[PDB]
Amino acid sequence: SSALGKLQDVVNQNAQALNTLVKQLSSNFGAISSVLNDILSRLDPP
Amino acid sequence: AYTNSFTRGVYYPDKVFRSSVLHSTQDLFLPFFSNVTWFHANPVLPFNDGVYFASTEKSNIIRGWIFGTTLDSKTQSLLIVNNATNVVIKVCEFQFCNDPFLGVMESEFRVYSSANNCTFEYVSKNLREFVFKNIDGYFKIYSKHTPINLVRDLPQGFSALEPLVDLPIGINITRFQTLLALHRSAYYVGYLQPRTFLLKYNENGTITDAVDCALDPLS
Amino acid sequence: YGFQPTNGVGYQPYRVVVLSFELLHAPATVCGPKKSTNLVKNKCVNFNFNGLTGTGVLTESNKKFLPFQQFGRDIADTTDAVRDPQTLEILDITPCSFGGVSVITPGTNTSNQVAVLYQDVNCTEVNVFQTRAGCLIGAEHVNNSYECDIPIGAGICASYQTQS
Amino acid sequence: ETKCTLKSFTVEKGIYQTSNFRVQPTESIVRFPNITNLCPFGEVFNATRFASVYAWNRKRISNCVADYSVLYNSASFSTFKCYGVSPTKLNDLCFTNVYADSFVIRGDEVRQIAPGQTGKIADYNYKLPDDFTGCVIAWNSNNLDSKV
Amino acid sequence: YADSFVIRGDEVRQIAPGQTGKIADYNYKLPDDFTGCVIAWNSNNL
Ligand SMILES: *[C@@H]1O[C@H](CO)[C@@H](O[C@@H]2O[C@H](CO)[C@@H](O)[C@H](O)[C@H]2NC(C)=O)[C@H](O)[C@H]1NC(C)=O
Ligand SMILES: *[C@@H]1O[C@H](CO)[C@@H](O[C@@H]2O[C@H](CO)[C@@H](O)[C@H](O)[C@H]2NC(C)=O)[C@H](O)[C@H]1NC(C)=O
Ligand SMILES: *[C@@H]1O[C@H](CO)[C@@H](O)[C@H](O)[C@H]1NC(C)=O
Ligand SMILES: *[C@@H]1O[C@H](CO)[C@@H](O)[C@H](O)[C@H]1NC(C)=O
Ligand SMILES: *[C@@H]1O[C@H](CO)[C@@H](O)[C@H](O)[C@H]1NC(C)=O
Ligand SMILES: *[C@@H]1O[C@H](CO)[C@@H](O)[C@H](O)[C@H]1NC(C)=O
Ligand SMILES: *[C@@H]1O[C@H](CO)[C@@H](O)[C@H](O)[C@H]1NC(C)=O
Ligand SMILES: *[C@@H]1O[C@H](CO)[C@@H](O)[C@H](O)[C@H]1NC(C)=O
Ligand SMILES: *[C@@H]1O[C@H](CO)[C@@H](O)[C@H](O)[C@H]1NC(C)=O
Ligand SMILES: *[C@@H]1O[C@H](CO)[C@@H](O)[C@H](O)[C@H]1NC(C)=O
Repeated sequence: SSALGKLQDVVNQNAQALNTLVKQLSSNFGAISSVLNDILSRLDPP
Repeated sequence: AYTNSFTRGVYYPDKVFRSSVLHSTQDLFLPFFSNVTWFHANPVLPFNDGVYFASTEKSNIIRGWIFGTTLDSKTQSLLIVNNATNVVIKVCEFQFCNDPFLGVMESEFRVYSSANNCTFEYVSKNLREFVFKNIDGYFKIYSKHTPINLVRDLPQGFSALEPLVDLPIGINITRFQTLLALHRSAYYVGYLQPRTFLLKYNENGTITDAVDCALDPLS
Repeated sequence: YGFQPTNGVGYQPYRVVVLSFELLHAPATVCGPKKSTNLVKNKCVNFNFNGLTGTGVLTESNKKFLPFQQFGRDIADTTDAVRDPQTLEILDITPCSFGGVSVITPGTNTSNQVAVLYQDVNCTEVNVFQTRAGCLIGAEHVNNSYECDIPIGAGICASYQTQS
Repeated sequence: ETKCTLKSFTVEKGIYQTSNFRVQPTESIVRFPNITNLCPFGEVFNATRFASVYAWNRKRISNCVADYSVLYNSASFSTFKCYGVSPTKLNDLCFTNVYADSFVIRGDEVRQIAPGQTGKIADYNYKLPDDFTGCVIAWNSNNLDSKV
Repeated sequence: YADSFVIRGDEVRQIAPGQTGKIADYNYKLPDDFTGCVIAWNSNNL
């Protein structure tokens, strides 16, 4: 009422991984943008 | 004289609202605990990357700035003025007095002597901070007006600066000045560098605190 | 010019105007005319506010931006609010419902009947029974409790009794 | 669907994820700022005092909302010629400045006005460049500007 | 398939897999998934 770190750590690890997964949807990896509606708007299909 | 900012010159770096979070940015800021010039009452200064600019009074001695590369003809410059009426932004090629000012009868404006080729017009104690920057042909201006309970010394505290005017003034910039209302009847200048900060956002979406991440090991 | 109303064709005053455009430096353009289009509400749409482009359902909100703030975003940096540039009202953005579909089979060697679960979807957006695992169609909700046979989730199971 | 995703004509009891599901957008909407600056264009449109040909005017045009789409569909003039892009491609752009010069000439000489021309209004009194963007509009005003 | 015709001497680069042009956008198109040869030879002597 005034220690559950082993239970807190497995929650934290899973959340830290799920956030890293979503934060990768905003990297270019060597492209002009991160949005498909921006490559499909200033580039021809080829 | 020189003085020490404490935590001053923080502006909202985008239009994005944020609720209770801690957001990290890379931008041009005025580093914490910096070496800011002191001026009393003035000369041609550099620009080189943005400018912080505070000022203190109850009367209005500070009556705008003038910008540019040569502050004359043969190249274009900006001019931001305020008589007792209201602000007058203007962009022509000018001929500026090497010591330009305005009087206080109450007749004034010995500022320039030329207004050629104008490419943009516009017409219409206290602590008044301003951040001026110039990127991709846009000249951005952030500002804030806080009330001091002193008259003319730089205080301590935190207060984020909100974006104001903005246009395609462009006009390459390398130098700037100030304008003062004479006697006939205190201001500082910081510079901005690329830093990384950690801004704390309130639940209404205002920046209440910050961390400069290159001050010391704790930061 | 010697003008008179009885002059021949071509000898008439013709008022002239020419246009001459500027496209050197600076990108601060005022543009011409846009073209709004009112605004629905509570439907999956393709929206576009000033260049903010996405799809979802727009509702009215209880946020309060700052006069210069134009849209909001949350942790993980997804846009979850917006300001529309004519009413000056802020709107919540919610993704348009999606999920998985599972079929509950009592075994093809026993029957050809199936039930279908739409995972974490409210039943309105698809006899019909609402669980916490989603919306379940094609299974009757009895009141007795047996051992678990096929796990549905959140405490619910399904089974082929008697025939249904 | 189960038999397809399991690749088998027999299936055993269980629960099987077979596909996904999602709601489709009903329509599309667009929002944009009003105008705040209807911009000026009447001073030169409706009746007004014009100038001579060497006293041709000039105008620095500041921000504002265009409306050419109306002058394009107007077509109540003898002349609507843009050497440059079509005005269909014009009402959707963002420039820095447009310039407006105004004067009155006779009707039997308006074809002296093209970027690269000749004659005393091309040689003297006015001058175009050879490469051109803008548009030229002219209309007779004999009803009002000629008199007995 | 032998497609045989005559063009202006400029838009010979308009017969190619994947492109934009007044000849390619209105009078003749090849898919981006093209597989075959293109032969061109001059003709004002015929
Ligand atoms: C855009 O224009 C419309 C009118 O064309 C404005 O609508 C008015 O908005 C005020 C609220 O400030 C209402 O009290 C009026 O009843 C509205 N009138 C009409 C006719 O709709 C709107 O405010 C304008 N917005 C901007 C940003 O310019
Ligand atoms: C220029 O101004 C005149 C006068 O204000 C406008 O003429 C009006 O046109 C409408 C529709 O044709 C008529 O119903 C009115 O009777 C006209 N006015 C008068 C006083 O009779 C004209 O529309 C204006 N031009 C433009 C392009 O707006
Ligand atoms: C600011 O820099 C000048 C440069 O000589 C130095 O003399 C002065 O002590 C510095 N001020 C502070 C507060 O460090
Ligand atoms: C204030 O200064 C501007 C600068 O041009 C001027 O246009 C304006 O007329 C001045 N105010 C008054 C009242 O004259
Ligand atoms: C700028 O002014 C000078 C002198 O008044 C003039 O020679 C020059 O043509 C002007 N610039 C333009 C683009 O007309
Ligand atoms: C500003 O000055 C630099 C000098 O290095 C010059 O190269 C540049 O073109 C100028 N800016 C513009 C917009 O011309
Ligand atoms: C602003 O924030 C304060 C404290 O964080 C809160 O009490 C208030 O409700 C918020 N909204 C206002 C003042 O409109
Ligand atoms: C499956 O069907 C076969 C053929 O009818 C039968 O022999 C077998 O018992 C069935 N399996 C069961 C009922 O578990
Ligand atoms: C499903 O939609 C209904 C209809 O508005 C609503 O009342 C209910 O709260 C929603 N959720 C559940 C679990 O029924
Ligand atoms: C199940 O039992 C509850 C008792 O609270 C009753 O209200 C409900 O109608 C019953 N449902 C069926 C299908 O018998």
